[PDB]
Amino acid sequence: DWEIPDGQITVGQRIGSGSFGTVYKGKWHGDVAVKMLNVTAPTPQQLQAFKNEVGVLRKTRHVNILLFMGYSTKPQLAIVTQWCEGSSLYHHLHIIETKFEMIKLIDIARQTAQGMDYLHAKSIIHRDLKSNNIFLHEDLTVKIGDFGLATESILWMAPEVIRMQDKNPYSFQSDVYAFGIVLYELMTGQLPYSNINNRDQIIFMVGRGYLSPDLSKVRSNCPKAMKRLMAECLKKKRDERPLFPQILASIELLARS
Amino acid sequence: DWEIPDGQITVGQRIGSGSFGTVYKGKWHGDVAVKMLNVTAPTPQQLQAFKNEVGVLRKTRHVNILLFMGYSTKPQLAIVTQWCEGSSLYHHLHIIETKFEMIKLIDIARQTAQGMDYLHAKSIIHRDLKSNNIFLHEDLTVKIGDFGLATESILWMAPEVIRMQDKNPYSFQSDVYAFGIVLYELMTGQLPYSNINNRDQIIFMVGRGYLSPDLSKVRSNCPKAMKRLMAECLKKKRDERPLFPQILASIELLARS
Ligand SMILES: OCCn1cc(-c2ccc3c(c2)CC/C3=N\O)c(-c2ccncc2)n1
Ligand SMILES: OCCn1cc(-c2ccc3c(c2)CC/C3=N\O)c(-c2ccncc2)n1
Ligand SMILES: [Cl-]
Repeated sequence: DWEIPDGQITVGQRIGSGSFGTVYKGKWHGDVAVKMLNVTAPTPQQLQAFKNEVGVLRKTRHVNILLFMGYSTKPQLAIVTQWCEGSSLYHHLHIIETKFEMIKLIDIARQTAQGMDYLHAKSIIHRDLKSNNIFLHEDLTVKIGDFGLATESILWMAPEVIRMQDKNPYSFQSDVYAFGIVLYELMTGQLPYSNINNRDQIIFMVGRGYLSPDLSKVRSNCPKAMKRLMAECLKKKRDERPLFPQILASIELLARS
Repeated sequence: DWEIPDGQITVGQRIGSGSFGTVYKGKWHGDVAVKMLNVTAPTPQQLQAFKNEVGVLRKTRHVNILLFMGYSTKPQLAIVTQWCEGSSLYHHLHIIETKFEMIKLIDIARQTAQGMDYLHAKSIIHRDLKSNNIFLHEDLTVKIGDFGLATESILWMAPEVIRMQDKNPYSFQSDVYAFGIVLYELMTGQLPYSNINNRDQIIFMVGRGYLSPDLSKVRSNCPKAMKRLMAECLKKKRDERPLFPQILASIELLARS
């Protein structure tokens, strides 16, 4: 059992926000990230969202999934994980403009695919894969986190997820789409749709297939096979998109170069 | 459930000989380490050993503990952990004589201690802590492995363990003593009793109180507080040995210098 008795966890600095709560740097047998819900009266919807996340996290054990360490129910609801020093991929690529070399980029892509595979093989769909939830531990190791919207943001959401025509538009291919946006971030160093200033228009056009990411913006030393892989993972039609084994095989084969 | 379904684990080249099994490099959602029972049919004592080890590992979720990924029963009894890219601490210190700076040595000491502290707070006694079950990984991160003898190699063995003339000869302090030997290795670059070439005699003389590690052999840049800490962790009477929270407090303090 993974309940952590109160009084053990030391909450320090507020780092930011997560899915269903607030992120703090903490102390519990060392540094730990803590996502905590600042709420005196935890509504039953909240409990559920919490129960589910914990439930999913217990089922994960892999270097590329942010290591779940336990949970707390008092004084508030909390999830505890390993601390990753470094920052999110979003932070590296778009805030402090870190310039990685291509080999490092592909490695980030491989690792990111490595963990997504694990997740799916364990019949888990993330539903919220983006460069913010990918944490770059010691600037070497990839850690996918935030399994709040998980089940067993606009730019990374596939067209079918935007339309919400189906009952449940999420699938393994929806995460694949998201991951392809990550490859786009990796290889362009940029955010898609940067020449559009209007969120609504983006949402509407992606949903209708009018809009798609401009792959001509990749670095000149991005392998052709990697642009191809991007475009497979980015296909507007769900069933035309690769699954992670194929994606992995692809990147690993691309790697020798 | 952590039972890996038959087939998925691919075993590669043999790495060395672990505890109650053999260790191979592997593949199962990325590189992994595999410890497998290199036998055909298991004696029912070999079998509950495996059970127990899996029972301890599935209670470990911490960055300084080698990450359990799963177990298999078919083909054979096997344990899957994360693969660590570096090597054993042992290997660095006494084979390739890696020249770490003090800061890094102290860091390794803290991490190792951080891990040992995690265990003991969950009532786990390792019983085989040596620099060979300390795997470095991206050379910054420490991973304590091999829970073959874990419950709830003589150079790291406390004198009361050597004698086997008590209740439970093993204790938190038996572990603390073994950790003291690791500090020694960090601070000397070498094993204790290196000028003695007979295993039986060392057993006899540590058991009797005739032999103890020579602390004059430490670095000149080794802080007095580490030497002093080492000598408390190495005290023959176990009730005079600090526990890990104190050990941590000591190291974090002298690390602020
Ligand atoms: O990206 C915005 C800033 N930021 C958010 C987090 C974060 C996000 C989600 C979750 C946790 C931490 C912990 C548990 C969790 N979800 O369950 C982190 C972080 C993650 C790992 N180590 C250090 C910091 N940084
Ligand atoms: O020290 C002897 C050489 N050596 C032994 C192991 C090892 C030892 C025990 C166990 C595992 C691997 C996996 C399962 C286990 N115990 O349950 C390793 C190793 C560990 C992690 N990554 C790479 C290599 N090197
Ligand atoms: Cl790690």
